Amino acid sequence: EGREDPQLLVRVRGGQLRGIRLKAPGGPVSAFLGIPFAEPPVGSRRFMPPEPKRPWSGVLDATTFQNVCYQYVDTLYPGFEGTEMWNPNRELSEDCLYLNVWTPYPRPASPTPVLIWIYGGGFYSGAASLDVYDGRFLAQVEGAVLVSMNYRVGTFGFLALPGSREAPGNVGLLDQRLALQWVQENIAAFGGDPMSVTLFGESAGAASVGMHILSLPSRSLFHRAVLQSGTPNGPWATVSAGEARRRATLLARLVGCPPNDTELIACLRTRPAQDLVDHEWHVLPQESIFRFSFVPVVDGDFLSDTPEALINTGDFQDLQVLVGVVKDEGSAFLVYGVPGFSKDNESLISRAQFLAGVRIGVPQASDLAAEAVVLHYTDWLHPEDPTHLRDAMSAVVGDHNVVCPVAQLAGRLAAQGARVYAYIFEHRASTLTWPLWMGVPHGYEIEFIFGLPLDPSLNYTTEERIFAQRLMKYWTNFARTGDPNDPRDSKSPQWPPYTTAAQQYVSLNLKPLEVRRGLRAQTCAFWNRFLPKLLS
Amino acid sequence: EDPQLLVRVRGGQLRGIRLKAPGGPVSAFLGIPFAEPPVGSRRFMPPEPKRPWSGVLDATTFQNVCYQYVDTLYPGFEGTEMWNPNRELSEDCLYLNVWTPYPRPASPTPVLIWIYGGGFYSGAASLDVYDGRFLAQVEGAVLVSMNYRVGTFGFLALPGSREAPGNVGLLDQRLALQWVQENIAAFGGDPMSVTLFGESAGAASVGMHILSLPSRSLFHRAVLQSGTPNGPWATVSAGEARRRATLLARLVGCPNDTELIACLRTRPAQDLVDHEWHVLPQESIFRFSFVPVVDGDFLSDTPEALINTGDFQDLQVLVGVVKDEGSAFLVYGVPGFSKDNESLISRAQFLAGVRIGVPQASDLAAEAVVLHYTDWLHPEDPTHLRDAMSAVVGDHNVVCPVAQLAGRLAAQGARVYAYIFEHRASTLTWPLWMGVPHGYEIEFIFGLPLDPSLNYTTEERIFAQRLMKYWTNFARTGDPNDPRDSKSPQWPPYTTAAQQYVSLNLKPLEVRRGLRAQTCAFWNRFLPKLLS
Ligand SMILES: Nc1ccc2c(c1)c(-c1ccccc1)[n+](CCCCCCc1cn(CCNc3c4c(nc5ccccc35)CCCC4)nn1)c1cc(N)ccc21
Ligand SMILES: Nc1ccc2c(c1)c(-c1ccccc1)[n+](CCCCCCc1cn(CCNc3c4c(nc5ccccc35)CCCC4)nn1)c1cc(N)ccc21
Repeated sequence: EGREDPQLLVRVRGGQLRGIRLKAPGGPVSAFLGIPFAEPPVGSRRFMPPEPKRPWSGVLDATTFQNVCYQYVDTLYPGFEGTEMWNPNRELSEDCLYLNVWTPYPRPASPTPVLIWIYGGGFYSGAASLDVYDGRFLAQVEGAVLVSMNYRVGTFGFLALPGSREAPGNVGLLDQRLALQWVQENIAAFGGDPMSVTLFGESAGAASVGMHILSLPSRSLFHRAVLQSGTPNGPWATVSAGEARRRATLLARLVGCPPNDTELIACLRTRPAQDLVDHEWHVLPQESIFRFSFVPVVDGDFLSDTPEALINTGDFQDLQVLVGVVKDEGSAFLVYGVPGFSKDNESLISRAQFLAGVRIGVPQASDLAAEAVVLHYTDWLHPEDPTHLRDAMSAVVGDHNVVCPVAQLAGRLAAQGARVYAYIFEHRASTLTWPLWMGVPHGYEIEFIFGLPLDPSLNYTTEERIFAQRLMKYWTNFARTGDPNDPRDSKSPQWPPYTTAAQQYVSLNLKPLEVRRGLRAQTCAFWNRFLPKLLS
Repeated sequence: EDPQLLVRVRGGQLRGIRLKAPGGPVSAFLGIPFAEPPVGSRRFMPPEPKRPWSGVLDATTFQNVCYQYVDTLYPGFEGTEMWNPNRELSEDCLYLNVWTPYPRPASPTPVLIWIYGGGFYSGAASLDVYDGRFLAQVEGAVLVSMNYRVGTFGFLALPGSREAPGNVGLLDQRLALQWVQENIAAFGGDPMSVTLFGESAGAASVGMHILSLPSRSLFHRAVLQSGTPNGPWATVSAGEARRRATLLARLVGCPNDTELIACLRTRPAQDLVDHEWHVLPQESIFRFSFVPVVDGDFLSDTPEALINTGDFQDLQVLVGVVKDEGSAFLVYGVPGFSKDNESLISRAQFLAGVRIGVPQASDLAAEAVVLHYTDWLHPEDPTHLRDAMSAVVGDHNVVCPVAQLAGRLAAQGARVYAYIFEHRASTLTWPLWMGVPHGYEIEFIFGLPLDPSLNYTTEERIFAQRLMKYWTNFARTGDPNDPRDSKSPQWPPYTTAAQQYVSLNLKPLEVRRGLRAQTCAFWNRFLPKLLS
């Protein structure tokens, strides 16, 4: 240091860091990007839990995002903003276990509440460097400290041969936990309050947040949680030890590693990263959508039991949670598998195409259950309307994978001590490039919660700017206090907790808050109470 | 002697009685024999035509009510007794009543033939609510109604036997229908324009006549109010009918078909009635011991099958339901339900009543019903659970079978008009929570509110006049709409595409779509897959 900016030099337990002074619309912020929190999980260390990062010497440059964990890059629609905005924005490498911190500039006087973001991507994709996860607006506007970490995805993160030592499973979650430990020891260097850490995340990230709520060593690492369009319970976020075993073994076969677990994992470790990616979809048991090959396994360790059992019997008094869904959870999933669906036409389907989709949307379902789904979603006045069928198929996927799982997470949590706040996000970005029929797709609240509309250069409407400010007040009010409502405010409609008695939740859109009752109450009774029994 | 009151039917001469109706005199011919009394050796057998008589037969009063169980759940209560026999009980009961205008119509008039209900165990054409005078006087109709055997006497079957072949109560009705063809002309009635109408078990009978080829040449149009030949209660199979008869016979100490039937014939009628309730296979409501049987004769195949494959092109049908088909049945065996309180039930009591209301339901199937009918916002609210139990019973037994029948007839070329009846009679003595219970549209169709001595409101007098117009317009032309009155709005036909039906209430007609579609899809399409 000679002439460096005094506000950008900070020490953490691993050594010295140099951050960068970033411009936000309303002023500067400090970012420390690419801070290593683990030893690169490379070589003999692929599939293994992560080890703490060994201290370095000199000043580590933390001015730019680090590598993205090895993943499948989407190619369904080349050039298309709608998919590319989720694609990796840095080089892919197994050396990817880094985290990012944004804090006010100058760093705040007294300790600030900390928000830790966990990206989604079905446990097979995503990076904390994506433009929609930019911590600068929350940091600058709400005075918050914001952290996001990379964690291994796909085979690299979740390939398990359960009961073995060399590939125990759940190591992606263990990267996330390591980063939470890192925040406990280090966040105070940045002015963050380690005693007020809220986890938030979306899709698979939300599932992860809930898995930290259900895993005891994670509990002392955070104090509150927000789950956006995802849950640990439900059909896609976990697998039995058996199923994960079948998958690893199948993948092994596929890459030339025939099966003892040591021989097998070793052979997999000699395989090139890309080979594993190039083969990971092939191990899924059925033609299906909203199913991912390598996901958290119920190992009897990180997850002592299935998320369903753990939410049915855990005590949560104790715990404050904000949960919700977007209007159209299913729609955008339809174009990755259901015949008849495309982003480039209005996706009007036949009744045949619907029955056919239901079997892919609900792959575990017998003929009888498939009929039950179809019968429940048919509009009997117009059982042939292409437009209604299209919307039903979207609803089936949304309801089965997100809405109804969230619906019970909120149900069981509230009944067992938790203060729960629930929402449905109903605003379609004016700037969306997916077709109008898709409505408000899975993923499209994120840019509003992070404050992107406030970037004048991004072409959001004025209404949208104000809407994002509101939502940022909601999230950080929740982080700061466990109540998304503003104490200094006077109704200005209140966000009431979700209870089992009242089942209250709010609409999030451009209009002031509207309180509604019951998240798809009838329809979720179908998925959560009836359907299970049509497997039993 | 009044020449108007003298008629020559094929069996000989009759004397009727001139009755007083609000707006003018009507001629009535009550208690006309149409069959040989089905007594002694004729018990359980097809009726035979009545033998000619000498002189002038006195047809001025109602005849005996066919032998049946008499209700005593609430002795003295108008709400139950109004359905009870209002004449002496006898196996000698095959008589019919005719009302016509006075004077006898100048030209041939449309004929309505009423078939009463009462679960094939009860009923009589003589009940005040089936009084044909108002329709006769006001709409100029010729209205006929017949007694038919009920319970063991009408429906005890040992299928395949010569002696007790089953469905004889149906054959009674058919004999009455044949009697109308041969004789009604003499009363100024038009035999080429006969409309059958009937409610509850009466409705299923009409349904059965639609589905039986010999009955088809005896009428031209049909009205089924709150009942259908398909559904869980209106038919039994040959195997099950035989089981019940056999069991009943055992129960009265009757030890080969011929032998068994001979002994049953030697039995006082009240013995058979004493033991009829005891042959039902389960604790249940809306199931009746002795009902028509799928015989391969009168019914060539199950109604479900018959409606499925039949050709119903030139056929006009009027079908409908009341708002609260299920409520009144709940007090007849579902724990927690009483007429003398608001009947608010617990969830446990709901699951329990579902097993009684849907006696065939497996553990999983009942939970399906329970899960579909719960208010998930509500979901332990006693008012709801009570209403839902009423809804389960109505839907399962009437509404959804109606919806199913309306659907197949329309699809197969019939012309269908449908309604839901939503007005609760002001005179009703059943509790408010029962709403508009099974059976309580009849007084309106028959025009009873027009009798000022009955204390109906003025609104009701006007309402009943409208219904009388709908039904008799329907009888005259196959279309219930007033064919010279403009602005209405019009009662549109039921079609499978649009599914249009109307509400009959104090307000002017309102057209709705789907009766009552999500729920009937449940009953008609899902539940059956949960049996097989
Ligand atoms: N031919 C191949 C080869 C390999 C794979 C294939 C296909 C596919 C696939 C592509 C098109 C059609 C069918 C199948 N896939 C993709 C199937 C699953 C894709 C789901 C895409 C999706 C759609 N949405 C909703 C819309 N919003 C998002 C997305 C995406 N990511 C995110 C991340 C967080 C929140 C939202 C969001 C990415 C894509 C587009 C929209 N989320 N995720 C692969 C997947 C693997 N794990 C491994 C290999 C391959
Ligand atoms: N211990 C015994 C012995 C014999 C019988 C018993 C009980 C009962 C019974 C009474 C009370 C509670 C449980 C059982 N029952 C009664 C079971 C059948 C009761 C049906 C009641 C009912 C209710 N509704 C709806 C309301 N409106 C009506 C009625 C009644 N009839 C009609 C006829 C046409 C249209 C409407 C209508 C008669 C009763 C009350 C209301 N219709 N029918 C008997 C029946 C048999 N088939 C044979 C024997 C006996």
